[PDB]
Amino acid sequence: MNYQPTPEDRFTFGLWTVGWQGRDPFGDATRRALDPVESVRRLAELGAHGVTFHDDDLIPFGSSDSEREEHVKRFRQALDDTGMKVPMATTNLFTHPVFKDGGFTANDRDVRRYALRKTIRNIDLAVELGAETYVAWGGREGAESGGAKDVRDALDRMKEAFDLLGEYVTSQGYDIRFAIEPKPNEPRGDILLPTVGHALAFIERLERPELYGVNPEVGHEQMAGLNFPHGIAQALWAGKLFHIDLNGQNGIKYDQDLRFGAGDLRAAFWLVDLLESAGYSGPRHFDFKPPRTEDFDGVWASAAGCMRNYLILKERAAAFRADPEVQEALRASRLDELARPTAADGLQALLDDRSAFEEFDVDAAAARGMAFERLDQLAMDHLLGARG
Amino acid sequence: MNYQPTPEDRFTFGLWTVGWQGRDPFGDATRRALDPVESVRRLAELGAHGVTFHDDDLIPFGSSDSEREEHVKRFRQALDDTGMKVPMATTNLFTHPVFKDGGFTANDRDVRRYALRKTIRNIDLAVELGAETYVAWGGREGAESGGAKDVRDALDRMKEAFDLLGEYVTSQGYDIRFAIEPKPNEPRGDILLPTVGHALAFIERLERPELYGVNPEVGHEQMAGLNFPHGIAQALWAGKLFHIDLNGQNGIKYDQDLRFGAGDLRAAFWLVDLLESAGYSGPRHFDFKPPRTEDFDGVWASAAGCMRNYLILKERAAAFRADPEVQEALRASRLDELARPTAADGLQALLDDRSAFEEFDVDAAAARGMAFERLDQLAMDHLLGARG
Amino acid sequence: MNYQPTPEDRFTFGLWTVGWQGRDPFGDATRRALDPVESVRRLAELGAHGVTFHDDDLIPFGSSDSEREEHVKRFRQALDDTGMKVPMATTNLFTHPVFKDGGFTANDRDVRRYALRKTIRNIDLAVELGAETYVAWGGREGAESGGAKDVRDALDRMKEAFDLLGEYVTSQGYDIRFAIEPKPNEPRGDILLPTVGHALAFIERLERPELYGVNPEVGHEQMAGLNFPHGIAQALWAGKLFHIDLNGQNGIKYDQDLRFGAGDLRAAFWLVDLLESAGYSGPRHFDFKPPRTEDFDGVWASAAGCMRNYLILKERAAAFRADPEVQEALRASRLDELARPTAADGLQALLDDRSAFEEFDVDAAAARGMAFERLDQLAMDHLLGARG
Amino acid sequence: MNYQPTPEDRFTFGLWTVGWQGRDPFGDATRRALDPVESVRRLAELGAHGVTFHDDDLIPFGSSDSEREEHVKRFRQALDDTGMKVPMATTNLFTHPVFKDGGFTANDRDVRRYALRKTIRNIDLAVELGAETYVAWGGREGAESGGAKDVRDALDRMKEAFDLLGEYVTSQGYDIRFAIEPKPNEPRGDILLPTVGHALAFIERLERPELYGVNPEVGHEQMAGLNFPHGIAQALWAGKLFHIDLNGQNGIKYDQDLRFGAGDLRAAFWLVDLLESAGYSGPRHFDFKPPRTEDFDGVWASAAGCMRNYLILKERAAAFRADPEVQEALRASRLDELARPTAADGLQALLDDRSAFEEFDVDAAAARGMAFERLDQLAMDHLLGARG
Ligand SMILES: OC[C@@]1(O)OC[C@H](O)[C@@H]1O
Ligand SMILES: OC[C@@]1(O)OC[C@H](O)[C@@H]1O
Ligand SMILES: OC[C@@]1(O)OC[C@H](O)[C@@H]1O
Ligand SMILES: OC[C@@]1(O)OC[C@H](O)[C@@H]1O
Ligand SMILES: [Mg+2]
Ligand SMILES: [Mg+2]
Ligand SMILES: [Mg+2]
Ligand SMILES: [Mg+2]
Ligand SMILES: [Mg+2]
Ligand SMILES: [Mg+2]
Ligand SMILES: [Mg+2]
Ligand SMILES: [Mg+2]
Repeated sequence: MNYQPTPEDRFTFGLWTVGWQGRDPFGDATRRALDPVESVRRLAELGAHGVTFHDDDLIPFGSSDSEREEHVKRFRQALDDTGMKVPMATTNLFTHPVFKDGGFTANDRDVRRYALRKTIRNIDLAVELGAETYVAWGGREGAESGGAKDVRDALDRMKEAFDLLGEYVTSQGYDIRFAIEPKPNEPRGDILLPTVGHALAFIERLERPELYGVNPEVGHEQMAGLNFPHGIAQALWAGKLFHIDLNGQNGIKYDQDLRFGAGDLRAAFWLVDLLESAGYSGPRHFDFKPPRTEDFDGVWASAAGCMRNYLILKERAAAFRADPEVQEALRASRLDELARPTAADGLQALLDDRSAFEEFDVDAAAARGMAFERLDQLAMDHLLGARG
Repeated sequence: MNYQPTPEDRFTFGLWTVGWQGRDPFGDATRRALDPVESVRRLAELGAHGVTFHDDDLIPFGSSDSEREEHVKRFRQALDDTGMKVPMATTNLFTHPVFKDGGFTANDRDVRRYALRKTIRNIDLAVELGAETYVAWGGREGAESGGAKDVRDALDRMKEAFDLLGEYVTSQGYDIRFAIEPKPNEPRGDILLPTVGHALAFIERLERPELYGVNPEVGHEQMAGLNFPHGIAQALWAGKLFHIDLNGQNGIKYDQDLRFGAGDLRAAFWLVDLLESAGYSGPRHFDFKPPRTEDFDGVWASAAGCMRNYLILKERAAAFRADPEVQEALRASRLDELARPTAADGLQALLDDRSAFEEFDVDAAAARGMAFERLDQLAMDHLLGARG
Repeated sequence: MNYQPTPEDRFTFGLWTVGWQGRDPFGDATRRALDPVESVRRLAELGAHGVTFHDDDLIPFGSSDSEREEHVKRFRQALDDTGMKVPMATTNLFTHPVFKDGGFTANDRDVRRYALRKTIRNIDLAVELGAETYVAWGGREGAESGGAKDVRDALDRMKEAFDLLGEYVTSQGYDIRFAIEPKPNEPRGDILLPTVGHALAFIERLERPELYGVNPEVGHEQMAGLNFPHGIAQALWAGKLFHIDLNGQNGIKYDQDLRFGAGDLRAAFWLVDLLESAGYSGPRHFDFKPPRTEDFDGVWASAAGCMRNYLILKERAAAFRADPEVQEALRASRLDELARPTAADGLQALLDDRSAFEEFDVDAAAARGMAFERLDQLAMDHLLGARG
Repeated sequence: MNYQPTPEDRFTFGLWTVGWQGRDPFGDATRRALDPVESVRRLAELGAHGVTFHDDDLIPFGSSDSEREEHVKRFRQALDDTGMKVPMATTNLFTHPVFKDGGFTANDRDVRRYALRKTIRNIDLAVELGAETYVAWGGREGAESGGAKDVRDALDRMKEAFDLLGEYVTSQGYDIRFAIEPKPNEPRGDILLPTVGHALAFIERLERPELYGVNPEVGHEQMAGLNFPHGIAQALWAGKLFHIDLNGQNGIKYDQDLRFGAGDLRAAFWLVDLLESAGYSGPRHFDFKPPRTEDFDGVWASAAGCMRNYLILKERAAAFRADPEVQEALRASRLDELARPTAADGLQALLDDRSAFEEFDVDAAAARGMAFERLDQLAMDHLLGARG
């Protein structure tokens, strides 16, 4: 009935989101830069729980070790003044020209070593600030042409980089875990580990796989036309959903980073249903950009909308699942049977069961309707608040 | 100079490819059915190595155990008469109406048990015929709506099914391995395990993962806008490329199954370069459909073209890699450095190396061009046969 | 508050929609055929206004002239018994194998002449039944390969065909208009006139352009990733929206034909807002397929849902536009200024207006925010019924 | 045998192409700015015919009328020194923040008037420099959300703007024509007039349609998954191909602007075949970006490759069409029949021709194969230089 966020809703925002100045491939900035301190206070007033950062959002690139300490101390004061937390941090290995062919998988070996040292420096800072999750988006790991990158050698280099970071945090005794954020393309013509599946598969080849999970992003998987709730379910099934980036996207095109709820609204409904029913307990992090049409009042309006739309969808998904009429429809569509083992009786009892093959009435089974359209219209009526 | 296939090129075709009668969602068949025996002889004359089948391509559905033995015996005679092999087989768990909500992940438990028994029956037949690989394409495992399928429960059911098949073949002592073929959509609105990455990740959760790999298909990954040579490289890196389906696709749309070489021609070039340089030794299997515009002469013309275009691209990719001018360009673009470990000296020596951070000249590194456009035009000149 | 359709809502359905038996490229029919008479009565009971047909839906192909009259007479009795109307009809020039390379643009001239005679026969029948609109979907006009179709010659043939149909209806004195339905692909690899824009442009080259408009389909334009409300606005602007096909689609993939409201829900909201605010008065026609998972109860449930979701969205869009808070936000975002002429003062007064260039303060204009995010969240709150 | 361009090949480049500094949505510039004078001389040495510009590429924004004359005079000297021409020019109505909601269709009326005056100023300069074509790419005309733009009012404003520009050039007596360049998205979430078809349709509603054509761009239509040679054929058929932008694109994703020949190579082959067979006589203009991985030697290498790949494809397409074996295959596939009128005998003779319907043997027609696969493999062999 009310949709006001509280810090217990665990909503978080990156400094780079509300701080995006509006520069796009075809145009100049439309907004002035925001001081991180002002973003923290403004987000706290809207009901956020916390903020996240790349190293270069907080400390401008090339900063003297003394300008560094000043930047951190001011940030830390705003956090103390507001109650805001920093649950995640990440490294910028994509903006500076030295990263034009990648960080961890750049063809030049000296660049790969620099990327790792820049990363390690920021992990120390993240731990100091209490982050629990360290995200890695390899936005420049990839290629525009086929001969430029041997992908097996590049995966060797990627594995080597994450293995060294794992060695570092265990040797330091830090309680932080890594989350890889996949994206299929942009800014490289194809990016390595392009989807949640490719990232999950890669993690299983690392020396200490339990330290690594995924940070899927709504618009990223939709840039490949994939079903984001399905990919999150696979991640939850694997025990690897360590963090999540929420935003909106209208289909297969450039990464729009719209506010959450915009883009594919029904996919947002099913995503919230899944996160809340699985008991996901991490941050609900928004990685979005207020459109460059907006001034600063529109920036805060867009950020508030992220939170509002999550809380409306949560309410509607909870109402859906609690409705006795929906629970009966789920049984009518045999969702209860899907959850039962196919063959708990075992292989030999399955091979000897004539009711499973020799005497199975296929025509009778085929004729049973699944009743999925009635179930889906109940879900639509619940989403639109049109139940009677 | 010549592009004539021989059975040592290991080219294989499914019975359902040249046997496709032309029925599409909007139109009736344009060709009569082909007898499997005639396809085997015709393909042998074109230079193919072997054929593959679904159970229902070879033995019509509902066949009496005696009509079954007759169908197999005639097939076996054509194989003996021609020298053709059967390296792969698979199950049809998608055409009959009983599979309308899936085989292994159908919501109805009796259908899941039937799907497993239909599968086990055909694995026995495949082994008899000497297949080494058993493919599974879960074309109906998926959903058109969000509430119809709990994807975590469905992955539990999928895992249970593959685990039971693994138990079966090990208990029988068979030397056959499984290959999962991913597809993102069609005929379901979203299919589970939609890409090579999602399939690789799933395999790592099976009880005996060494028995399972992937069977990627060119057009399937391109239906998600992904780079097929990159996904095959990840599969090779994981040691899981057990089989491959070759065809062409023009972008993100329905699955066209064009002949190999059609669709994205440069991606075909880089795919052949990779398979030949990695020493892939399995079958080069074509899963394609001669367009329904064609009569039977056009069917055989289309099948021959599959093989011809593979052999032309092999020649051009070999010429590319053998060209001393290309080898120098690869060094100019530092492909040799990509293959060297980033930090064989180890974590502590990396942390103490001032040349990796405190004293790294980032501006000098950033200014080095990668020379990728010159390398890519050499690759284009080689593909087009325009070297001078 | 209630969402019950009445025939005054003008909802119509094709016989082929609820009558779809479930055959897809990978599977057999899951439902038995429906008699047209039974569909008319069932749709009338749900509150529909009318039905539409292809010639071959009503009269099976190759029917004797006497079996033809029997089929029509029974249909006509069901229409009289129910009050149902037939506002649109169309020709099937895509299912029979003779149309495998097209109807009006088939390379074989004898097929093009046959396609026109099959068409003319059905226009006479449509007029008899009182249809006002005759739709043409050239589903087989197109190509899978570049050399198979010279597109300039094919457009000449397409123009010739529509010009002859225009000559026919004017020479007969019939009051019927034509609507071309674009689709980008499927079942041909690329279809001619692939989008609403290409069809609008083509019409302007016909000899009697006032007889022709478009019949856009939601999922068709979304198969090219386009904004369907924007394309309908262009069609309305041109005075050419003669009919519309409503359904749902999840992105760029095969044509799903989901029920209306499914697929991209926010695009459905903006489409209904536009049709109702522009005063579109034609039929609201559903061209959809109940998924093949469903039995006949699910078919009728899916058809009812089409109508229900239109009436819910109509209510929400009307509430949006009537809200004084939204009307103020529209002014804040200068929608009122967009509707004023840029230069009613004329070219010379614009060239002499220093306030338009020499003395325009660009920095002050640039700094004004558009306030679009606040407006869009008001639209979201209205769609979800979350206004407070 | 040789692939060296000459200025008689009419190859042209925009100043912004080779001058692109490498700034993308995620990263800083990797190359220093180029002086226009140096680009003209470098392009002349590679064999180009001419260059094109936006006003702001040549004269930096806000320039004093005296700094303006200096910039133009230096440019004019480089043109005189090199023999280079300027066949096209265009306006930048997308980079400055004042254009964040559009130029001609911005909601603010004062911005629309400014956009027209900025445009008119540059048309005068273009004429002085001898351009024959004035391009308009409305990159900011569009929306990220549904309520922000009434598209009928925006098309009214767009029509008003182009009508005033037409009035201007006719009142001045200038011999210049306009070309509208469509793009479906990026940088706006959806752009108005998103495809060649929508632009062609819009032109027909202008007061003086003969002054306006299209400037299609390879990658733009492919961002909607459309067939670019088909859209160019429709433009040629309408008599509206006034200019063309050549580049490469790998599928539906952000606009990559790769060099021509990269991206979809077979579509490039069929495009060149069509332009050369239709006798297109305008500039072959490259609108591309050397990837930001490259230094200045890679920039010139990429530009040279544009020209080289056009000349290789021209040679291969000419060889295809001249091959007697291909000419026979075209007849076998009835391309000659496609070019004959369907019914030159007229409507009444068609209605009385029993051979067109009552006595047409549909089964015999249906059984004829189109032989398109053999024709397409001849085209593939010609493209790859594999004829024997
Ligand atoms: O770098 C981590 C990330 O989540 O922050 C923004 C960037 O686009 C990416 O998605
Ligand atoms: O069933 C296995 C498979 O490879 O055969 C054809 C089907 O489309 C699939 O791709
Ligand atoms: O034939 C006219 C039409 O509207 O009916 C169904 C077909 O798919 C098309 O969309
Ligand atoms: O502005 C005209 C244009 O052709 O120049 C570059 C821009 O992207 C557009 O395609
Ligand atoms: Mg993103
Ligand atoms: Mg992110
Ligand atoms: Mg396929
Ligand atoms: Mg396959
Ligand atoms: Mg459709
Ligand atoms: Mg339709
Ligand atoms: Mg472009
Ligand atoms: Mg352009």
